[PDB]
Amino acid sequence: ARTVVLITGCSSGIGLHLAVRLASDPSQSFKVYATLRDLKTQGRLWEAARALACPPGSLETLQLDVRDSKSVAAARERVTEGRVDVLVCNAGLGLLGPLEALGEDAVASVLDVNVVGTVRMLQAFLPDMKRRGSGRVLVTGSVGGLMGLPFNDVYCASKFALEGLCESLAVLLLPFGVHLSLIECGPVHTAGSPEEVLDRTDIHTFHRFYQYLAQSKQVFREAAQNPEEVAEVFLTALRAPKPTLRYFTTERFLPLLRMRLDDPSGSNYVTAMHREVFG
Amino acid sequence: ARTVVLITGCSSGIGLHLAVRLASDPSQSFKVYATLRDLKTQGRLWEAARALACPPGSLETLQLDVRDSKSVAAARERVTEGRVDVLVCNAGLGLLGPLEALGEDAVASVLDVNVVGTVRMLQAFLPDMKRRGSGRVLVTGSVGGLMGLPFNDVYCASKFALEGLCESLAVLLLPFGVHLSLIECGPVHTAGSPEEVLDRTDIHTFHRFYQYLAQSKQVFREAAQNPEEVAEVFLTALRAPKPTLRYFTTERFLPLLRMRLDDPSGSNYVTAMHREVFG
Ligand SMILES: C[C@]12CC[C@@H]3c4ccc(O)cc4CC[C@H]3[C@@H]1CC[C@@H]2O
Ligand SMILES: C[C@]12CC[C@@H]3c4ccc(O)cc4CC[C@H]3[C@@H]1CC[C@@H]2O
Repeated sequence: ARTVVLITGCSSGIGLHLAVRLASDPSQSFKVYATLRDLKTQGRLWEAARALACPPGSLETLQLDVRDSKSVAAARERVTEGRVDVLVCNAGLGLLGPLEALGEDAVASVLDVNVVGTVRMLQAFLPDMKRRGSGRVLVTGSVGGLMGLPFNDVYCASKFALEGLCESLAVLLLPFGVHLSLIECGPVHTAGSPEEVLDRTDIHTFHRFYQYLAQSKQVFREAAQNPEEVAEVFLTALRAPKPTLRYFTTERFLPLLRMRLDDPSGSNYVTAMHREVFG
Repeated sequence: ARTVVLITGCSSGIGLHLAVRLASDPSQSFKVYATLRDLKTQGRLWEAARALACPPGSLETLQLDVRDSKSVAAARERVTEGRVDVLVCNAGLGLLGPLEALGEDAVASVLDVNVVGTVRMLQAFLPDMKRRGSGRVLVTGSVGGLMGLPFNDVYCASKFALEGLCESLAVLLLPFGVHLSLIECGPVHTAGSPEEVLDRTDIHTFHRFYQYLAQSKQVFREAAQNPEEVAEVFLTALRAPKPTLRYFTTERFLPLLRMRLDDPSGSNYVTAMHREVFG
């Protein structure tokens, strides 16, 4: 059909739910280009697709390695309909642990994909949307991209980066009638070694790691959302006459987010979050 | 003397002012390791140093390429006093223009240095400060790291990244008695081609570029601060019994920063800043 969509990172989590959520819309108004990094993972996508009976030729597989400029280029050209009416920037990675234990090569990887990779999609897909004078860009945000979480230093870094990349472009894009919004997600219902962590860290840091790993499992269980609810914000947003900049899947997180805003110097939030995690 | 300091990026701007501001303190309590990327730029540093008569052996030159792990390693070892009582993470780069015109290789460069490079310093210097149970980390922040500025997409991205890297580490570091604060700077009094920009962009984007280049020159002239005032926040902060997370060199920027906090969805700030720059 019509709305030509190109989603990134669809081999699990939200991206996958998303493609199928759209591919199979009752109105049959979306064509979908679910992009996988590693093609030999199209399995799940297709299974779930077959389960909802998405009409044939409404979902398509494309491989796309965001850490590489040519792939982004190639992917762009396979969009036969010749436009990408809605672009959903979703590839993202994560990283847990005491900074000192994280390997350089890992940190590099996390920003290349999360940050740089996002920009590369934007580069290739912005122009024609400026050209045509219309289109929609959707970026998967997170609560970690609005406030720092102990032991997630680099993921948060990488999640704030997109917050800044997307708020700047907002201002400029305004008059072009090209839209960009971020979907502020939280825990969604989606699934290092102590020898190695401990090896590379001071035991007191390690005691706190453990302590934190213990606190998030709790938080997950009670705050975590049904993937089908997270994906529904996406469509709520790609259907607003004039969408906002941020869409928040949950509101649970607004209170800590507010008291972070009242005291810019930070000692309030740093303190509340500190005990909120430890004691 | 005593407080062993290691500043990064001291060949101009704030870092340079900083080293000399400290090297030459009347109390003679700081030893300084001004780090240059490119050593054949030690000139200015030394000139200004000679001008304030910093006592000999209170300032030292070290070369340090933040995009490289060994250099950081080597630099660490030349700190003969065997400790880095205060670490001032200051190397940073910038980037102006419509995203679509920015070359990949440039974007990579901006995050490797600003973000990754910061982390690499932290990696090497965090541990022993955790070990000793004391020390101070100072990071040069910016107003662009708290709100997006049109045409500065990637710099802002890269400046929010450190905001998130530093707020996360804050929480964890709390009990170790190791301190970390960011110096939220703005315009400080420190000094692409239209063929090429225009080549790679739609003329309407270009008209807006120009328009913006025109608005910031104005803003600079009236908001810009004497470098000696910016550097004085640094020492105000490395002397607080228990410092806060953020130190703001100016307050001019708080009003826009506040109305950004009241409406999380963003349409308020995006809008105000939009006209604030264009019309
Ligand atoms: C950021 C997440 C939501 C917020 C979570 C939170 C929220 C509050 C809190 O006190 C602790 C944590 C720990 C784990 C966090 C999560 C890990 C990933 C998820 O997106
Ligand atoms: C972010 C800076 C301070 C805030 C400035 C500003 C602040 C307000 C505004 O309406 C426009 C601009 C444009 C240039 C900006 C500056 C460029 C670098 C400087 O640090």
